[PDB]
Amino acid sequence: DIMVPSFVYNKLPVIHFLQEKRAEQKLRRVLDETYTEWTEELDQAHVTDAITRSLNI
Amino acid sequence: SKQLTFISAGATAAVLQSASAIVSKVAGGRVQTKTAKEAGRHAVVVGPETPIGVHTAVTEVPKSAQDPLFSGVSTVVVRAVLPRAAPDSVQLRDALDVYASAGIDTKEEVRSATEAFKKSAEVAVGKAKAKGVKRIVLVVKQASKHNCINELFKKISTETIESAGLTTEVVGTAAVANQLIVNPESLGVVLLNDVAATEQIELAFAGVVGGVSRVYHTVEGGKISAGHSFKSVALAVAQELRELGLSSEADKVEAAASKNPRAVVSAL
Repeated sequence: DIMVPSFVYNKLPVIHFLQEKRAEQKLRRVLDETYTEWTEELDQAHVTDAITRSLNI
Repeated sequence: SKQLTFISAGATAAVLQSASAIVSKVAGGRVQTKTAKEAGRHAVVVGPETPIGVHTAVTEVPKSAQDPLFSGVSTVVVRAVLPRAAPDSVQLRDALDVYASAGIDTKEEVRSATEAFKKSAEVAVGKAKAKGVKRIVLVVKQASKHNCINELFKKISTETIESAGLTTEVVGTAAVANQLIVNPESLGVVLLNDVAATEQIELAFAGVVGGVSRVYHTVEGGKISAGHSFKSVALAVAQELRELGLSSEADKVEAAASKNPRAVVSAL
């Protein structure tokens, strides 16, 4: 009725702070893993060159 | 009963009709004449275009049909022919050089080209050994575009020939063509890499000599005749009939071709 309640009440602030920091860390890790992937596609000049060769030019 | 397979590759209908009339009138109906697009034996191909299923494109100077201008000349021109795909599809001769520029993998195509060159090289060295020449002349177009197909062609042809023990001399297209038309007695055996220009050179030599029939060696193993003009087609048919086992008919066709090139059918 007296002791354990008081010590729990004393614990609350530090635990709240640490859990907030942990959530911020999770969000930071989520953001840090985001990279924009620039894809590379076959240049159409080679396609045009192959078209010309097929014409026997 | 027997069958002769006619292949058409860029040939005008007049030449095909002339060939059909010649065979029908000379053979007399004993051997039927069917038309197709690919064959391995008993086949005559009409037209400049290369048919599907041929890996070697040898041509010689037959003694009987020597033109008076080119009397006594003896030179064998063998053109290496890579496998031919459908007209829409990209040909190997062009794929082998464009895919490398585009970065695409070129392993299977290289393997196929290597096999074709080895077979063509083996044919060329066999002809050179039979004729007794010690050195053969490789012909490669020196254009920057064909900087990969020719490189493989040289790397393989020289390797096989040197393994056989003969010498190889590399040259371009213009110099060899001029030499072959003007002074052909200085060349015994000339191999040609697979390019459009080389094909035209082979046709020009086959025509300037007086009109001859080119021999195509196919993948299945065999020899098929090839012509592009009335006289050349007539000679090709005569050789084909000779192969079937007809001597008198072959001689008659050859004589008719020698006398009346453009109207052999009526001449005989």
